[PDB]
Amino acid sequence: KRQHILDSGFHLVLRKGFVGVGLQEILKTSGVPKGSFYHYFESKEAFGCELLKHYISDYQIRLNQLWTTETSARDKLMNYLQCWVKSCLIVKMAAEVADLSEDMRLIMNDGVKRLIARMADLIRIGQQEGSIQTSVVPDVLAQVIYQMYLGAALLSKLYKHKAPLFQALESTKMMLD
Amino acid sequence: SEAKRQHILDSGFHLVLRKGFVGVGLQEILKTSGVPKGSFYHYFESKEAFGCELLKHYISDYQIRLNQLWTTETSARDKLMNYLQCWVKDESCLIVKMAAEVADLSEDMRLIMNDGVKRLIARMADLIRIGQQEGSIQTSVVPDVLAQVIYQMYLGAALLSKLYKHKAPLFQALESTKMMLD
Repeated sequence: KRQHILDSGFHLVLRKGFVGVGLQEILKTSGVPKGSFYHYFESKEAFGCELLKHYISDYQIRLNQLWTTETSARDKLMNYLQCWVKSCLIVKMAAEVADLSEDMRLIMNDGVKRLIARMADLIRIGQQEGSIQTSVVPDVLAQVIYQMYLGAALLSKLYKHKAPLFQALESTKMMLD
Repeated sequence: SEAKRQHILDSGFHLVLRKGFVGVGLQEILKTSGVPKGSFYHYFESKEAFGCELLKHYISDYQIRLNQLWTTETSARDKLMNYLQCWVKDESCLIVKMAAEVADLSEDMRLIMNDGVKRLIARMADLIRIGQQEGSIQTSVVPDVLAQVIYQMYLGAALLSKLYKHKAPLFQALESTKMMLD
């Protein structure tokens, strides 16, 4: 199976990144023999493209689970942000950008922008309902929140604990007011 | 001698912005610097000693560069917008790189880096508080929170800027840091 190659591949890029890992290593961790890679996939690069589309699609599914719900924009947003506390991928991919192909880098870039855009739509609905009581423009707040969390996550990784991200949830409560 | 030592560190430093630390061998490091191995080993006993000295030298120069930027006779606020504006001109890659490969970093190097970053947030903190004392920073948000917020948002903006390959996100962080100080 082809999903078992993708899945085994996904767990390796989580640990090792995309560039640094060769086509050899992906074959052993999945068990599957070496001739069989090119049955399922045209190349390392078409494989990468397919992981990321799958990562992106699965991400939009989690999002919909999380935000097609009976609660208020603010709660949806806090729900989502809380899930960061329990993407080290954006870091690894940002850490390797020079070596990413354009096609892959553009996928990720489009993904992130759809993400920020949807956070903003939810800030707007929020401000509309009256659950988010700040006046700052959605497209701006979305970005501040998102950038804050990527930075908190970088420092959590580095520090080997989550105090940055716990501060980031506290600070969000203040900004939504 | 001391200038040679510095050359080697500066060679190494460039290498590490491009390729990280754990990824590289001494060979690339020797090739980059132009120094024979026997020589390099007079200065540093191992790839690891050298990594520790590289980060220390980085932090040491960073704080000297902060001492300059911030001992003029301007506002706390303007001092802080200055620094940040410098962030935006093109450091943040080093934290992104090293965060990326944190699983393979020696504890020694991780501790040195961690403490550097903790000190920087605390200098920003000191400066936000000085600015609130004088009335140049009108926000009431406590300094220790605001310095984290600001520093976290800039790292995440630096990360997206690499992903997008232009600095739109860092430009917005700049414009946003002004709302937050008022």
